Amino acid sequence: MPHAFKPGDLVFAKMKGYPHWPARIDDIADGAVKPPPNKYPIFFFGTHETAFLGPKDLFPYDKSKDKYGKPNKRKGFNEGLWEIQNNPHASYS
Ligand SMILES: CC(C)N1CCC[C@@H](CO)C1
Repeated sequence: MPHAFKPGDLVFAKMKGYPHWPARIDDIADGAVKPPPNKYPIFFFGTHETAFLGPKDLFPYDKSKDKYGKPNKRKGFNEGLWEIQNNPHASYS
């Protein structure tokens, strides 16, 4: 059975106005800004942006890749598909 989200989990993350996007739950570095209550720091592959999202917008990658893991015209998306498949746990700083 599923557990709660934890750092390192791979997802497609949904934001208003954008396709379900390859992403990971990030850790929060010591001394870094913490997310709001009940939100997770989501790092978006390809764009390398961070937003804070709750579980309703987080789809586990294994379950969802057949639906959401196809190329998209949007900036950064296809780079992000490579990242989540090929090196999802690397530093992209
Ligand atoms: C869809 C995704 C790559 N972006 C676009 C909006 C900003 C970013 C994180 O704040 C999420």
